[PDB]
Amino acid sequence: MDKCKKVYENYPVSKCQLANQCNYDCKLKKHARSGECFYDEKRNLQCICDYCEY
Repeated sequence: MDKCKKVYENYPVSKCQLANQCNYDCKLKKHARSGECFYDEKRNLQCICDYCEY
């Protein structure tokens, strides 16, 4: 379900504990439109940036 949603590579995932932090870093640093932390198929938390949805 790709191309809109990209993984923030090398993101320190402790920061997913901070409210809105992945969102914030995705917008300001990756110049994406939003971001949220999700678990991947290896059951690891990831910050995922979204360059389409706000």
